[PDB]
Amino acid sequence: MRDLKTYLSVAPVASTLWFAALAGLLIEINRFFPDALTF
Amino acid sequence: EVKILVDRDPIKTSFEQWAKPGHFSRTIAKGPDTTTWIWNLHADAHDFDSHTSDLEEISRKVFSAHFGQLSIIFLWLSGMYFHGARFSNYEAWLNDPTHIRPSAQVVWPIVGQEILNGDVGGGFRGIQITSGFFQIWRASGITSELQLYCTAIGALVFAALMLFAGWFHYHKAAPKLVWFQDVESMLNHHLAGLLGLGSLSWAGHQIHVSLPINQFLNAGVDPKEIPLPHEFILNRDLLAQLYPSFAEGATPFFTLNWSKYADFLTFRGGLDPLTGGLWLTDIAHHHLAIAILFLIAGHMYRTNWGIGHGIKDILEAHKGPFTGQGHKGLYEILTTSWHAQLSINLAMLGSLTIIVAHHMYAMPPYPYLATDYGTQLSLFTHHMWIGGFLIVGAAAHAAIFMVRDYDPTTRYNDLLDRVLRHRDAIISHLNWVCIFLGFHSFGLYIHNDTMSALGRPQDMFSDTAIQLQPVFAQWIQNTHALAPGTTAPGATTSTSLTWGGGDLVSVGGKVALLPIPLGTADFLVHHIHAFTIHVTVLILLKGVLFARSSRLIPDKANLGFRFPCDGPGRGGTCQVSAWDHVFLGLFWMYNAISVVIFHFSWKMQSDVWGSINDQGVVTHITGGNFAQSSITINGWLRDFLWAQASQVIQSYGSSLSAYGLFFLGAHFVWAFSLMFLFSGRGYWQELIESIVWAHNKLKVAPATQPRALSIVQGRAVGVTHYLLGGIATTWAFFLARIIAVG
Amino acid sequence: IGSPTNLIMVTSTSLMLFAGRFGLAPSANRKATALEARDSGLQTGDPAGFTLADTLACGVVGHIIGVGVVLGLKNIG
Amino acid sequence: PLWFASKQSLSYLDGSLPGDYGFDPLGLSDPEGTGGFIEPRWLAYGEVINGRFAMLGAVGAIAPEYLGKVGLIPQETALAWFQTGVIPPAGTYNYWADNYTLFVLEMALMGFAEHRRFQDWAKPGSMGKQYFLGLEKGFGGSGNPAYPGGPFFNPLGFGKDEKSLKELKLKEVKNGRLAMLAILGYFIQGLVTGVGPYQNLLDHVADPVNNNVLTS
Amino acid sequence: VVQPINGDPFIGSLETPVTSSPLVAWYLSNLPGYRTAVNPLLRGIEVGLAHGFLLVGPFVKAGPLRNTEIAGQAGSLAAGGLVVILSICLTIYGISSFNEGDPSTAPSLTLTGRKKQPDQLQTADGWAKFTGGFFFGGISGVIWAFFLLYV
Ligand code: CLA
Ligand code: CLA
Ligand code: CLA
Ligand code: CLA
Ligand code: CLA
Ligand SMILES: CC1=C(/C=C/C(C)=C/C=C/C(C)=C/C=C/C=C(C)/C=C/C=C(C)/C=C/C2=C(C)CCCC2(C)C)C(C)(C)CCC1
Ligand SMILES: CC1=C(/C=C/C(C)=C/C=C/C(C)=C/C=C/C=C(C)/C=C/C=C(C)/C=C/C2=C(C)CCCC2(C)C)C(C)(C)CCC1
Ligand SMILES: CC1=C(C/C=C(\C)CCC[C@H](C)CCC[C@H](C)CCCC(C)C)C(=O)c2ccccc2C1=O
Ligand code: SF4
Repeated sequence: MRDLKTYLSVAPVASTLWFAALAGLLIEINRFFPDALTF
Repeated sequence: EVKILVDRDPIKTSFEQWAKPGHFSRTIAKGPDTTTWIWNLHADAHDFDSHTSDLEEISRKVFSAHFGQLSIIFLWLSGMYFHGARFSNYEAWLNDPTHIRPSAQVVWPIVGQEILNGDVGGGFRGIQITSGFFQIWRASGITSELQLYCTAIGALVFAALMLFAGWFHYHKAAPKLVWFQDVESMLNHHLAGLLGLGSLSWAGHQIHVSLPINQFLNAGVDPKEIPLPHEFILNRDLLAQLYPSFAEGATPFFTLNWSKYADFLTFRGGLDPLTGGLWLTDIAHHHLAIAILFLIAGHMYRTNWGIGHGIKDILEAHKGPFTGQGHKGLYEILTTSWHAQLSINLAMLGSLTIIVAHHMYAMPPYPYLATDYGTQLSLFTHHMWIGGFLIVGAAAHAAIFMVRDYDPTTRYNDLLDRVLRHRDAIISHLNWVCIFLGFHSFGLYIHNDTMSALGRPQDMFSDTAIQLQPVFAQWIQNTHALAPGTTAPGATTSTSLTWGGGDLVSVGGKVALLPIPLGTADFLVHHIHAFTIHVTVLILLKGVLFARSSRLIPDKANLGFRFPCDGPGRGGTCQVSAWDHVFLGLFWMYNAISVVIFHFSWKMQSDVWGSINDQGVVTHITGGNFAQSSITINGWLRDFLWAQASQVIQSYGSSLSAYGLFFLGAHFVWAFSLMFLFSGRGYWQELIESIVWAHNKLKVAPATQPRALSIVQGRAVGVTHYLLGGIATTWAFFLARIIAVG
Repeated sequence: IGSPTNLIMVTSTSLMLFAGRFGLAPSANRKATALEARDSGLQTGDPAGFTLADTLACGVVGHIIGVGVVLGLKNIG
Repeated sequence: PLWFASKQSLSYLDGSLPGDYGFDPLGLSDPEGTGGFIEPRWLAYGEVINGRFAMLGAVGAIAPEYLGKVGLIPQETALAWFQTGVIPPAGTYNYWADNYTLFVLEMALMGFAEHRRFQDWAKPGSMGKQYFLGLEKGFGGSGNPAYPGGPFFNPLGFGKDEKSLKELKLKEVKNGRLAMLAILGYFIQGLVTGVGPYQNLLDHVADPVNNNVLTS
Repeated sequence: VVQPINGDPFIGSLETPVTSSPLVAWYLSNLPGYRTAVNPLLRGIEVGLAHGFLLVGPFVKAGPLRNTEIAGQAGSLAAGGLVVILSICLTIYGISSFNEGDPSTAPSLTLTGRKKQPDQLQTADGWAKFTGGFFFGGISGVIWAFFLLYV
């Protein structure tokens, strides 16, 4: 379990989770406030 | 004594090694000093040789990894069936296959991307697919999304079963070495078992499900009203009304009155004219006969009894005056070197895929496939690339075998030694024939371009000037067309409508196949193919024959399979490694396959594909322009690339615009690859030094010291982006063009 | 009987089983090269070195010869 | 006595096996390099367990067919094996529950019994340990997983001594083997004739010449 | 069958049915270029005769006038023109390779290993006479084909 938590922290795994979370956030901002060119 | 031999609990299942990057390698496991560590971790992940020298422990790794691959394929098929079930117009497509465009992917509405949901028919909006799954499911008698849902669940189950087996056969019950080496048992079980019982059991589905359901579809009855497949098993009279051979049941089979089954087991040939595909009664009779051949062939090699050969006996018995001892010693090599096995299998699997490309276009095996010009151009191209990649892989592991596994003291072989003893005669001969081919193929084009530019079209190699008629191919064509009445009496029509003769088959006003004419232009592009393939073999074969040594580098084998060079001396030794020959052969494989698929696209649009009239006036897509245009390079520039690129460069603003973006994107990645191929890591490492200084100035340098890619990586990165950008460009160019005009 | 094809099948089946029971075809205790005697290891209630797998071998080949002959004659006359 | 035995199958089948006829033409119980479910101790257990279920099945898959033709159970509850709802496309019958609801009760009841049984094979001393409605007094096994006995599985006291138990195990085994072939018989005769097993037994007496495996 | 060249397995060549067979070794030792003790001038005359005669074919039948009445004359002039330029290549090859005093750089041994006099073709004058024979032979061989084909 602690071995698993170490693996889940390895560069690639932490990157997909980080960027997945990022992509979801940016997608939903674009679903709620689409087509923003100003600001 | 061929028996099941397994070791119990070899490797403990633990996440301990997941937490330790590079555990498999003793060097990598210590951890990174530099960024180069990151890349070697990945480059060495599947190089099971470098992890362990024990052949048993290597075999266990490749065995469970194979289960891993099979798991991935089943999961891949699960999604294909699931999308057909949940996000497709397959049910609507069954009612109108001539018009409705297959679609099995739908994009969510975000950032304007809904435009990729195209008006494909059937009251559906989605991306037009070219994998051809719809023609498969129809030929399988699949009639509803419910049937695809169940196939997707079964595929998902098989994916779990295959993954379980991989963990099981590595951590719980791992076969011993001698179990893997029983090549006689394996060959028997694959011929009779996999190939035989696969073709027989699939023949059963074709008989009891695929034949009857397609007869209702072709008669015109609605799929929602066609009897479910199990009703042709529960009630034989349903079958007997379509094929009265089923009335007598399995009796005519055992009484050798096989001719009684001539209504669902045939030898007609040609294409079902109302569907455009091969006769499903010819196909079912094909799998039947094919299944018989493999079930008996799986009895050739000796196992736990007396009958059968030892494969070693057959090898050790073939040898001539020019060869000496012959195939002696090959059985020890092919039972102790995984790379020798992988080289042969890649060679044949690759070659076989290229054949599948040809046979599937000239003998369309699926209903309404031949007239889906987009699916058929995709299938031929897809399998050419897959085939060409696998072939280049054969040369690498042939080269890897020579560096790592070749040992004349323990596992000698006089055939391999005899070739090594005259590799200079082989490579110099292949060098000259390549120079001959290049001059007498591509040089003729240059002749034509120069003649045509000077206002002298009478001096060209053309059908209307100096003609180079492919007499031998023309002869073979005219032969096969006369086979059904003569040399193949049981055959009604030719095996393919391509066979120069016969007539034509159309589906929905679109031409499926007609006789393909072969003239001067076909002569030229065929000698380009022979030229490009020869140079590909020259580079790759040279790489394996001098993998151990050369007059320039006498101890090359000690430098390994994959190494940048042996320095600037001897005038310069960059790219002497066998690995670098594979690097150079990929570019030439890419070249060769690119003009093969270009040859395919232009010929089909020019002389085959098109629309047929009410009276039979065929209008081909590019109107026969192949004959006078494809004999100069300017003809390919102007009449092929410049003209057919219209669709992709005006795809913006329509559902084909994603091809527009991929067209430009792949150009970008291709140009980006040239940065790696044209430069060298010394420049980059010095650049990074100035950048590292800047980071140090602000206390932001990483402890993992940044390094330029290794010399070999630079080359690997270069060729990878070169192939990806190159091929993706043609992908986006082909699909936009064929979906817009097909 | 019901048919003359019955005569052709039992002929090839009995003749092939005959060619392996005593000799004139490779048995499980008699491999071939270009017939070297050997031992298999699967005992039988048949004392001629004729094994259980050997009856299947000739029995299958006896049908392959027969069916090829039966359908060869049937597709001619 | 040896049923097609070999001088390598005799190396590990030492006769100390109920039903040891030495038959192993593929060397399946070979103790060299075992693992998984290909294991000597486990294969004997699987022979016995499959043998016991087949004895219940070979009788039960022909008992309503036999009792029905005589007229001993109602003609609306006397069925062939493949037409009771086990294979709905071949035959159904309205029981007190749905055909799928019954299977849930089956796997629920068969779960408890087959799960607890597996623990005596894994941890022999168990099952008698953890409480279970006081029923755990007769769930301690015997050190033999396949022959636990006790007040629940040997309530009458058979296999009283050595010469009786091995004579009982030897007969218990050979019956399951024939019942397993019977279960195999009912299956192929069903798909090739479409009729029940006992009827196939009948028509081979009413006309052995024209009702045979060669006629179908 | 396939032996080491002259029994020496460490010379960079092989002796195969193509390199050294009784018929191969006879035909190759009978070509004018392997007549090591005969006059190099007469070698080149036979060489030029055979080549200039061969060159008339492709020039006439494939040239830019191949389908005209000026065909035989033009490709023949183009054939002699190819002999003229080749004779310059043969000449400058000799001026650069051989000096006015050097001995023959030809093998002085035989297949059995005995000492013979080297092929004087591989000398300055022996080359000068060979290329002189080629030029005379090549011009007349062009004319001889031009004689038989269009006269
Ligand atoms: C080769 C297989 C394959 C491919 C390429 C796709 C591709 C697609 N599917 Mg599909 N699908 C497949 C198999 C596949 N599917 C199978 C087998 C099933 C049945 C189970 C489905 C069921 C399915 C449904 C029900 C839907 C799709 C949808 C989609 C589309 C959007 C998916 C998306 O954005 O997810 C969102 C992205 C994520 C969930 C990724 C999250 C990122 C995390 C962090 C990654 C985790 C990484 C981790 C380390 C490893 C985890 C492994 C774990 C599984 C053990 C996309 C075109 C959607 C669609 O078409 O909508 C119109 C949709 O609704 N699919
Ligand atoms: C949770 C289950 C589990 C656990 C804890 C282990 C634990 C272990 N296994 Mg095992 N194994 C399992 C399941 C498991 N295995 C299964 C299902 C299989 C069948 C494939 C195997 C096959 C197997 C082999 C063949 C080997 C091991 C090895 C190991 C050891 C280290 C492996 C390692 O670093 O993994 C971490 C590795 C990964 C996380 C890689 C991911 C694996 C999947 C298949 C990748 C698929 C990704 C796919 C391509 C998508 C990517 C493409 C796209 C994103 C671009 C460790 C003792 C190795 C060993 O002991 O050698 C010293 C070894 O050689 N195992
Ligand atoms: C069944 C097929 C097969 C198998 C089992 C192998 C197996 C192997 N090969 Mg081989 N090979 C194959 C086919 C195969 N190859 C083919 C077809 C080619 C021709 C391209 C080669 C060329 C080749 C070379 C040149 C080398 C090997 C090497 C190896 C060994 C190490 C592999 C490793 O660790 O890579 C780890 C895998 C990776 C790091 C993956 C890299 C990512 C790839 C290159 C890009 C994929 C792009 C993708 C398709 C598109 C997505 C883009 C997207 C992400 C944006 C291993 C024994 C190496 C060796 O030394 O052997 C001992 C080696 O140097 N092979
Ligand atoms: C369009 C670009 C191009 C061209 C023309 C060539 C040409 C050649 N490459 Mg090459 N190559 C290229 C790109 C190119 N390469 C790239 C990008 C790579 C990197 C992957 C390589 C990697 C590579 C390798 C690894 C190999 C080759 C080989 C070859 C040769 C093949 C034999 C042949 O056809 O000779 C005939 C020559 C031609 C067909 C070129 C055109 C000739 C013209 C039309 C005739 C001119 C007549 C006359 C001279 C007029 C000029 C007069 C003037 C002096 C006034 C040939 C010289 C192979 C080789 O050497 O095999 C022998 C080989 O092994 N190349
Ligand atoms: C090509 C793949 C492959 C190969 C070569 C093997 C090879 C092996 N496995 Mg293995 N296995 C595989 C896939 C594979 N397995 C899969 C996918 C699973 C997951 C279910 C397993 C699960 C598994 C277990 C749990 C065990 C093995 C065992 C064994 C060994 C002995 C097997 C044997 O003959 O027992 C005899 C085989 C049987 C008694 C099975 C007969 C009936 C089954 C159901 C086969 C039916 C499969 C058939 C082709 C499917 C048709 C479906 C169609 C009709 C619809 C042997 C090394 C055993 C072992 O460790 O031996 C030492 C063992 O205990 N395997
Ligand atoms: C699509 C798909 C799928 C599915 C599949 C399937 C559905 C399959 C099936 C299959 C099957 C279902 C099979 C079957 C088989 C069978 C067999 C293979 C049989 C055999 C037989 C035999 C061999 C015979 C014998 C004999 C003889 C010879 C003589 C007389 C007697 C007897 C009859 C015994 C999955 C999900 C996976 C995945 C995804 C995709
Ligand atoms: C011992 C003895 C004896 C003898 C016996 C007998 C006489 C028997 C015979 C034997 C037999 C009687 C055998 C046979 C067998 C058979 C088999 C084994 C078969 C098989 C078949 C098959 C396998 C087929 C298949 C196929 C093919 C191959 C082709 C295609 C089609 C088909 C699918 C049909 C006596 C009495 C004298 C005395 C005492 C002792
Ligand atoms: C451009 C290129 C350079 C430099 C390019 C290298 C250094 C690639 C850099 C790869 C990545 C971008 C480095 C950073 C990777 C980290 C994982 C990034 C983390 C940040 C988050 C966003 C993930 C050389 O290494 C050289 C190698 C030899 C032949 C010529 C080539 C080549 O031309
Ligand atoms: S340039 Fe790069 S590859 Fe070529 S020799 Fe120098 S270091 Fe080695």
